[PDB]
Amino acid sequence: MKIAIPKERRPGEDRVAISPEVVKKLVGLGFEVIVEQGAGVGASITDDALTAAGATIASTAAQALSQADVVWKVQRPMTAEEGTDEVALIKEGAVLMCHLGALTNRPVVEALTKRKITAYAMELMPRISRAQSMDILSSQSNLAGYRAVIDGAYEFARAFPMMMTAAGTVPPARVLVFGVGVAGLQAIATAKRLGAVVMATDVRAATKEQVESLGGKFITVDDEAMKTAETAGGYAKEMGEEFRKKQAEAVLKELVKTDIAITTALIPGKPAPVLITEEMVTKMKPGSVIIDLAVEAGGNCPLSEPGKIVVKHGVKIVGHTNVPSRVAADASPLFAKNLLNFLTPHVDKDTKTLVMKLEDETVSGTCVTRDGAIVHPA
Amino acid sequence: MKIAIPKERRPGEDRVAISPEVVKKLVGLGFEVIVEQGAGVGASITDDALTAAGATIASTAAQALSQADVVWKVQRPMTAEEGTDEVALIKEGAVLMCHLGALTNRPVVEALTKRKITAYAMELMPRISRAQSMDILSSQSNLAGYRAVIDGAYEFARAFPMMMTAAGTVPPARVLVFGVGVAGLQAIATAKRLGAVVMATDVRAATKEQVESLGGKFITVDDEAMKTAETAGGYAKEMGEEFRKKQAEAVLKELVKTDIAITTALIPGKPAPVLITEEMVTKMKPGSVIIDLAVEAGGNCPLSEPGKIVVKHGVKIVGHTNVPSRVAADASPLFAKNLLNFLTPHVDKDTKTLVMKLEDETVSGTCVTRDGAIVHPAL
Amino acid sequence: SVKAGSAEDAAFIMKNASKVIIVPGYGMAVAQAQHALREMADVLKKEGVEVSYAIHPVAGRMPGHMNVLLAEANVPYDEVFELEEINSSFQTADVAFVIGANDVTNPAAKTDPSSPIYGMPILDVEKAGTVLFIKRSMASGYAGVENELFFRNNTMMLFGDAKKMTEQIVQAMN
Ligand SMILES: NC(=O)C1=CN([C@@H]2O[C@H](COP(=O)(O)OP(=O)(O)OC[C@H]3O[C@@H](n4cnc5c(N)ncnc54)[C@H](OP(=O)(O)O)[C@@H]3O)[C@@H](O)[C@H]2O)C=CC1
Ligand SMILES: NC(=O)c1ccc[n+]([C@@H]2O[C@H](COP(=O)([O-])OP(=O)(O)OC[C@H]3O[C@@H](n4cnc5c(N)ncnc54)[C@H](O)[C@@H]3O)[C@@H](O)[C@H]2O)c1
Ligand SMILES: NC(=O)c1ccc[n+]([C@@H]2O[C@H](COP(=O)([O-])OP(=O)(O)OC[C@H]3O[C@@H](n4cnc5c(N)ncnc54)[C@H](O)[C@@H]3O)[C@@H](O)[C@H]2O)c1
Repeated sequence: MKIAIPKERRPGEDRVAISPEVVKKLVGLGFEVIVEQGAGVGASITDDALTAAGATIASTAAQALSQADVVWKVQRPMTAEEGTDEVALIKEGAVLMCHLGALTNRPVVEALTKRKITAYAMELMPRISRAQSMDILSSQSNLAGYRAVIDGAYEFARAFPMMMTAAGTVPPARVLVFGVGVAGLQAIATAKRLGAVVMATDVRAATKEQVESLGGKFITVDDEAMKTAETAGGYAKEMGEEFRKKQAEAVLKELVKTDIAITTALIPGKPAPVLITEEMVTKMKPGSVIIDLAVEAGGNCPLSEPGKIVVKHGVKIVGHTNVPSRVAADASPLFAKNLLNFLTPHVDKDTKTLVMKLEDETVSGTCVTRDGAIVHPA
Repeated sequence: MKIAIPKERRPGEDRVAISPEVVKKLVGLGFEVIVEQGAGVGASITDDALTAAGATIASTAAQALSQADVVWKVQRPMTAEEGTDEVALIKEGAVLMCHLGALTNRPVVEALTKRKITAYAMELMPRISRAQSMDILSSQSNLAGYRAVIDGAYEFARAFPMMMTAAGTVPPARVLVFGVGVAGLQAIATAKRLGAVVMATDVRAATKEQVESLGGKFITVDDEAMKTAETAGGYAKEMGEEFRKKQAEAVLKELVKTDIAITTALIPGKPAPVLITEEMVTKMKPGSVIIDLAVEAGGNCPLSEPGKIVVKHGVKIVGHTNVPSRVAADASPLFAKNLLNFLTPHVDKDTKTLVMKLEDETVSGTCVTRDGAIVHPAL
Repeated sequence: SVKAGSAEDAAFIMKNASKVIIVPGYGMAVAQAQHALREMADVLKKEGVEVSYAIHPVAGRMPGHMNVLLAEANVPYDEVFELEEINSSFQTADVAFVIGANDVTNPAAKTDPSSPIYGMPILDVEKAGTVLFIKRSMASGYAGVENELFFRNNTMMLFGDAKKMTEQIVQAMN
């Protein structure tokens, strides 16, 4: 059996769906691991080290994928229209696991369907406790939360920590993080590390204890209606205009004192909720930064533009795309192990085969297509 | 008695020699604080905020300095030889106070002398506890050391802290700080609070303790040689090439595992000592960075280039210029507080003039020219 | 001519105190005694005693040396105070717990024109009822000058390491 990993061809994607450690275990399951030449240069993962882990190396993408029974990518394959038909390079009938973005990319799904390819979209991993070690949303949003604070600090003309000095007290920065998810919690931790004062807010009332354990102060808005705001999986729902104005008002007291504002809020299905409007940035101090991690999903701030730092009203509004890739050398070995944990339970004890348990809800909620038949209820 | 503060004309210089707090204290001491418009826009100190504190916002650089008994700026004035005669705009017989870099820049001192201006080179501030409040080297170096860590974290493709997750563990970054002065000590602090393992090294004996006091480990080289490595005001000496060899070999064990190397080493008057050679960056693993705070005076690593992020042998050698300006909004109110603490004791109380005491150790050692004659011994 | 003392000695004094102000310095950083210090802090706060920190501009060996280490030990910003904003409180303070600080407290800055430390504004630890002084020996600070405070009735020298002495003081308390 043969598993294969190409270099990511999409612009600015320095991640790779493999690591030396993860290759070791793949060989122990009975796979031949082939990796494209220079596939992990952006993640500081060398060709030598992959081969040292027990992996062949292909010169080209097509050469790595030619007789590959299973294929691991990070980002979704490019279609013929997009520039380079990577879907064609995959061997007909092989299984394909990656961040497919399937619910918004129907063209790439049915192209794989034309070649009997069984594609597993990892971003659809259900929110059950046992599949956290397989979750790519989670492992990558963690690093995205850290990176946001590093980006704020880079774009900020002041220093984070309080320092009493002979020239005078330099005050601590005031971070305020909207949305205390995986990314929000890491942002609080990282900003607190650098000596900031960190406020934060969320619709989910369970999140209150989490912020205060990291050393932050919580912003209460609707103590009653926040208990009726959490779903089965743990993600947020829509709150409407009533709550949006009680929040925008309650948070304004701190936002005019805020230096760095990190916004992470997401609502599955719907666009990202507006937490900071243009009217709100006018009240903010000049020299302030806003990091909008939800920018690729509309944004929590409408002023932010994907891939651009936007200066309006004396406030830099950062909207970097693919934030996790800005930490590729950490994001990659974590992405590789997400896939190793998804695949491991369905590999036979001694048989050299991949029997993907269709009963397993890890497999049911993930499988987009199989053998030329789109099984996902989309 | 007029004191004017212009905009910094030099490229890549967002700082200003004033803040609202200092304007309040100045006018209260009996000054009329003028300041060119847009002076502190790069430091987030708006024109309105300055007039609120009690300042006149002049239109141009000429108008502000024309009738000013004192001038404060951050970097030295430009001369006619550099295309812009900033020194011409300063009133005859006035008092300039800035970072002149007078020892390396003789031309600007002669131009200030032809106008009979009394210039105070604020970088020649003697190293004493009495005058640490007046010291621009420290306040700006400190922020530059913080910056180096912020910049290293930016260009680096892993996260500083160790992280234990459901998907697995990622190790912390490993920082190596060469040169443990004011800058390097705040770099050891900023890296260590971000969760990195922080090694460091120096040539002065009393440094080993200082590195450990922040929570980093020290790399010794010749504990019988670091004994006589300090000088008058705590500065370091030159060490020849028999120490340059002995440092690189012991360092090499740790440099091979280093992700981010911050180099702050710098000798006063002379250029920077080479602590990381090209041969050493070959042995550094791909994905590494070197932040070189000494780039503007030789560089601790020859590969680094002013204002550029060069990439050789897999290593992002970063080498920004004017690093305290990369923190301009905190760096400026400090710089202004330094200028203020130096000037405050010399304001004649009941008359609203100023007289600089000659026997004052802080004035004697910082004065470069006075009443149209070069004063400093070393010029 | 110096009144020495043990950890149990200093335990009795701060337990029976209405207000303590901790004055950390370079010695506190060397010993890495900041986690132990904030422990001594919130055993005193638990029994009701008013605790604050007085940070001199040039404590330690760098700008903000004290701040980053206190920040590591989770001492909240509201308890930490700068020189100009806290020097009056020493009058209304039973104890100035000076842990690893010397030059910062030295009154020779205003009683010795010849001294090099002269001119620099200092923390008035002498204005407090009594003063604890944790340092390994009788050695001078950075500036290399004898402290007038070292020997006089309102002062007590706890000789030793700042981490071990402060850990021994927490044990003497409950
Ligand atoms: N902050 C800055 O930017 C800089 C400051 N400075 C100078 O530092 C001085 C600041 O003084 P300050 O911070 O109050 O302290 P000092 O430097 O005056 O000395 C602190 C005292 O604590 C001691 N000590 C050392 N190790 C330990 C230990 N493990 N346990 C207990 N005590 C220890 C020493 O005494 P013993 O050895 O007897 O225990 C020493 O006398 C000023 O003169 C300032 O100008 C200098 C350069 C930079
Ligand atoms: N396998 C698993 O069990 C698993 C995987 C990921 C997350 N989770 C859990 O799910 C929860 C959410 O984490 P996430 O990273 O998936 O969240 P997410 O990426 O879906 O959204 C980020 C955060 O934005 C918040 N938010 C949305 N709309 C908002 C508004 N109008 N105002 C304020 N905040 C708003 C949400 O509450 C959420 O915490 C966490 O508790 C996490 O532990 C579990
Ligand atoms: N009296 C005071 O209150 C006071 C306040 C601040 C600073 N200072 C003193 O000023 C002095 C200088 O500080 P700075 O930040 O300007 O230092 P600096 O800018 O001169 O250089 C930074 C560091 O580079 C190191 N270095 C030089 N050549 C080297 C080599 N070949 N290899 C390795 N390291 C090398 C030096 O030891 C120094 O610590 C310090 O000793 C400090 O104690 C005194």
